Amino acid sequence: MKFDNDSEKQVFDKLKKAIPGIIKEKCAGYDELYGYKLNPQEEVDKYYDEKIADRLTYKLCKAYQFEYSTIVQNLIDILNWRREFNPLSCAYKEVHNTELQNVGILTFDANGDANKKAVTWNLYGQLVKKKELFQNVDKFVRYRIGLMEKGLSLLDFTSSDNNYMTQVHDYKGVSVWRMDSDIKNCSKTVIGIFQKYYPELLYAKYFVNVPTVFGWVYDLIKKFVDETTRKKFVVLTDGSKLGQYLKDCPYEGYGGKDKKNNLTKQNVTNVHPTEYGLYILQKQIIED
Ligand code: HEM
Repeated sequence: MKFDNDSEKQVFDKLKKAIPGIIKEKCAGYDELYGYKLNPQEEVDKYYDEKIADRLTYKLCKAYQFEYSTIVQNLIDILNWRREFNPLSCAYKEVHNTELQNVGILTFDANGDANKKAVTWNLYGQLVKKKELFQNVDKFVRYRIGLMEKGLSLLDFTSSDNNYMTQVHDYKGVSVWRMDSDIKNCSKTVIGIFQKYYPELLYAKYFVNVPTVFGWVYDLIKKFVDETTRKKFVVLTDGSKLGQYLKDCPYEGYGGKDKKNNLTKQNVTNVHPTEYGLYILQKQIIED
């Protein structure tokens, strides 16, 4: 991990040591981040990887430009949200509307390009049929955070080639007339969460099978994300070009190199929470 000048490595050194008190006085002792433990009760012999805890707080300094007092304030807002909301539970415990699970695909390519080995896919174009999934906003957002968290169970935060995620939206089928404020409302809601609570986890996001009559949509949505993640956005009118960016995505649809199996056959279904993730979840269900 690289510091531009000592003073940045000094806010890392300070933050790393402030974490116990921070977590304890203001987060209420919850220290599950992205399925890993970051709070050194000496079971911690067992479930505390230091280099993972350290890369994740690096990740949070980078996100907030090594401005100390901003880092801690958002580290609080993240950890509290992880308690009040339950992101781990959205992925591994809750039941989600069935037509929704079918449009969330999760794939991993052990030999893929850096930070394009873990990908999640939303087949949102399939859901212009069904604009009732969007009236109950909260249950959607719980579905999607569930896919977000399952994606990160596939990352290796210690690595340099697999500590970020890639995401594809397939909008094949959207009609430019059916763009009602229900959809606007789910988008903006999820977006706020990704922005406020999942920073420094996206590498690239591809939006494929999008006609050019949709420019006004793309312009309006983008005003809800920061320049940092906006620079990672790519819009593809022709979905078969996707293999030019994801080397091992399915040949069918996505022009990729895997001609054996399509996207459905590429899915991952064994999802299996992280070690600490499981602890947090089962210990939660004795104090009901
Ligand atoms: C009409 C059907 C659509 C639905 C249901 C939909 C749904 C969503 C949702 C739920 C999100 C936020 C998080 C995501 O799920 O990962 C999102 C984000 C976004 N959408 Fe769409 N969308 C639609 C159409 C479009 C179109 C036509 C465009 C034009 C390019 C577009 C561009 C974007 C962009 C740039 C974001 C921000 C993603 C990010 O910040 O991570 N969407 N959309």
